[PDB]
Amino acid sequence: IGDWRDGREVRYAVQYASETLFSKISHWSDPVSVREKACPTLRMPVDQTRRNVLVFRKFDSSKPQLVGEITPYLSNFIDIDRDLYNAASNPDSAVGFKEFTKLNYDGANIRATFDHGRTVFHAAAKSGNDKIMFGLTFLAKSTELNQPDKKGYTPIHVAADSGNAGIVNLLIQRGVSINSKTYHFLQTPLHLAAQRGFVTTFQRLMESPEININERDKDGFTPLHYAIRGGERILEAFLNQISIDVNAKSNTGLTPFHLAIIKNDWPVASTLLGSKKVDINAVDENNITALHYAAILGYLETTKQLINLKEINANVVSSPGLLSALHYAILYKHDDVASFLMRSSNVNVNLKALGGITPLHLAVIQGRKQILSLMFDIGVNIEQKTDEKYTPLHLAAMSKYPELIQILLDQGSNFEAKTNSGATPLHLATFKGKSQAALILLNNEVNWRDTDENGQMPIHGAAMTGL
Amino acid sequence: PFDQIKEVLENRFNEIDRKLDSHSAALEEITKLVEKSISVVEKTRKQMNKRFDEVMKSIQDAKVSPIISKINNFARYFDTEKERIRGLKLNDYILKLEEPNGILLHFKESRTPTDDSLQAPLFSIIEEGYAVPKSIDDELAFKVLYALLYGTQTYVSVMFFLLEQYSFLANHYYEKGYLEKYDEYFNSLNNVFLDFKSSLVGTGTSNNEGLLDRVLQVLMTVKNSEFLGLEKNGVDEMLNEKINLFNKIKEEIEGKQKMTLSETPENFAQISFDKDITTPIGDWRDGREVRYAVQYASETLFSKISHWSDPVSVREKACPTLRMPVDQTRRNVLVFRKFDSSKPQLVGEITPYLSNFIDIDRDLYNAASNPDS
Amino acid sequence: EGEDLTLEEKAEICSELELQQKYVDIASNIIGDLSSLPIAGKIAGTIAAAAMTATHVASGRLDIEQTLLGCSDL
Repeated sequence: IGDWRDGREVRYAVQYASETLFSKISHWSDPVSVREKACPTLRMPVDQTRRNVLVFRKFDSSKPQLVGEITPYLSNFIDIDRDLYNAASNPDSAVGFKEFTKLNYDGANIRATFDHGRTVFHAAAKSGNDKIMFGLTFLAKSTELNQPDKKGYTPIHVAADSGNAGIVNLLIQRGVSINSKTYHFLQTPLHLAAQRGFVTTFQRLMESPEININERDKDGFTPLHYAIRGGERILEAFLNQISIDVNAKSNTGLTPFHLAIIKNDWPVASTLLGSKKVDINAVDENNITALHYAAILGYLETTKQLINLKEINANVVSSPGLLSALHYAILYKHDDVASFLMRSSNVNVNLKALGGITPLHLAVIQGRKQILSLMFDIGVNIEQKTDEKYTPLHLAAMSKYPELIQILLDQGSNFEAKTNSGATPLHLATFKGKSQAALILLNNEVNWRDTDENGQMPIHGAAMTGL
Repeated sequence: PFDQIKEVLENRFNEIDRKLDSHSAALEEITKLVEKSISVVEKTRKQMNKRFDEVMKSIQDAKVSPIISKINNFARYFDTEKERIRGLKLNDYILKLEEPNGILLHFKESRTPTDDSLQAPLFSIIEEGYAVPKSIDDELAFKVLYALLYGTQTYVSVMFFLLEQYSFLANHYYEKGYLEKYDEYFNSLNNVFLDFKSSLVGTGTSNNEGLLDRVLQVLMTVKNSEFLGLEKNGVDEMLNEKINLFNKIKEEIEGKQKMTLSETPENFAQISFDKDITTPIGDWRDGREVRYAVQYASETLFSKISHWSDPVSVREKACPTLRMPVDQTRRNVLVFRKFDSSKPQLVGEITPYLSNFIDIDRDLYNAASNPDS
Repeated sequence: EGEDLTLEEKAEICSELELQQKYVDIASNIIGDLSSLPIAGKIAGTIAAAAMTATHVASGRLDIEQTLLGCSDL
């Protein structure tokens, strides 16, 4: 029965149950041979210090197991416990049931707690033994069927997390707390079922009354958000039900579509769109859409998948700065997705951001040859102006890569344009502090008698730098 | 003598057999990388071996002599050990590589049994900078710079030798079926790669821990120096070749950010015994324990096996059923099974979208291999 | 003007890679502001938290001077 087998070895040890400081385990006792009898009884002398004693048991060099706690004035400590718990955890069904009933025939403690508050009900839930669960639920109270462990996992949470279905049905028929939440995570059994991808458990859970699909958690994520981990079956099971908040938002405002897009996998997004209820233009707390995430992460295949055959608005901008997703593609050196976005019919290349920022200006700043080639090929205006009216030639001069302005020289860009200050680009080129970036303009024979609003001239610009 | 030819044919045959039995796309890619990385530096180092040998006797100053002595001793130990290890048989190769206080252990921290190391002298010579040509000729400075270049190339060579040896050992022990030893060699390969990368390029080069950029800046400074230069035409060409080679090797090293796949899958969530099969069959016996492990099936890189699960006792039931959670990355997963302390066995493969995995297929294969009819 | 001016130095901290690691630190300081990142990690991988941090940092007004010297990108 259990771990008791003929020819094995038994060792015992004792410890102080201290809740503040680390204790020490005594040296293991002498070997005890195992024979026809299995369950022993230990006579414990009364402790001199009047403390509770924890008992540890080991079998022939296996991993030791805690078997009980004894009060100072308790004698004849029977080791019948920790075997009923092991019997309920037996992967086999008939053997476990026989061991359970034999140990219960001889006075086994149902209420004993092992493995951080896990009772026999938790062990039966993890193993999925339906017979012992039915026998326990036949005569039981609701206070023990809903008893959480140290981590907050009630038996229904363990049953849902292990993928078992029959025991979940048994607890549903008997009646247990369904919307119970764990500690520090506040995860319902639906969250655990969705995070792993079990369909039968989800169906059994939804068969019960008094259950909401849209239950939140610590960070505001619904089970539909957790269904992203499940590939196709659990998401379809979610979409098959009656009342689902498909566009549910978390604390930050993220939607399940946002999670599917940011994870870079299309089939889940297609399955979610199959419900014909997903709002593509859903925004975040900073007015960020799924297309913005795709542009900022370079997911070009998903970008093509979502941009075509769909009614999507590609002109949505973030509220703080009115900065579009094509600006995201331009930034962080994402040339291919930006080039694809430019050729799209429903994408505006001339869109402006806060401060009069155009995509061409950021392309010039980032020094991307391919994007500027697309700018020339498409036919976008080269003389775009900002609120402070720095020309693209000005930004090319100010950029860390001078070799841009050279190919801007042959495009007909005016080199005498001035900003709010009446200073030519050569005047501003001396102020930035770059040496080699100014030689490629000096050879063009640019005038040297221009005055700005404050009166300075190019010789003053190099005086403060040292070019 | 005929035995001299016979011994060399033994060495060549052993090398070919060693480079043939270990077949895997992982070693294919690793060997291609290491050969395209080493070829040029190995050839130039072989060409300049004799030049450094005549450099050794040209040093007379007592302050700098120990540095070149240490570098030469390490180089002699390294190439002598390579020559000794090249021609041995596969079994002898494994035994020599797998031994306490071996050549690999000395190579990891770059020391020798006769307490000779090069990394500390290499850092010390850069720290003070005797290589700068203060004098109009400063011949000893040129010799010191040449020794520094030799040491850097030898350090890169020993890096790549360690990498290829560890990869070969790991794949050999993975194909043999020893999961524990393959795991330990996997960890050693990852650790040595990380440490050598941090030693060459630095963790963001904030403190200039890397030595590649330091020697690059020293070469740039001596090139920019004009009065200190000796005006010789060949000096410019050789420093140009050194700059090109070091830039190429630095780009090659910085190209990769990892060597192997360190991601770990998730093991089974629940195990049961549903099929009615009494268990005087196969390896399933009463009183035995079974452990399971999972791995990512990768055809281009080296994966990592998950930690073995809790032991499961075998009583009256043989074939278990395992419930597998859906993979986050949607990758096929290899499953390994071990009985007690016996050698682990691969039992099958599981798809991302199928949960109930039954371990009954390998038992039939073992049943067909039973010596008893 | 003022001799005790670090405008050139301030341009260097926006271009130095070591000071770009300091720009990572302020990006790493957003973990206190938003505690929803770890749960996003278990669902959409590690890249989810990085993407949210990047969007939060880059959502505001863009500055030309900061972008010129190269500490706007990372």
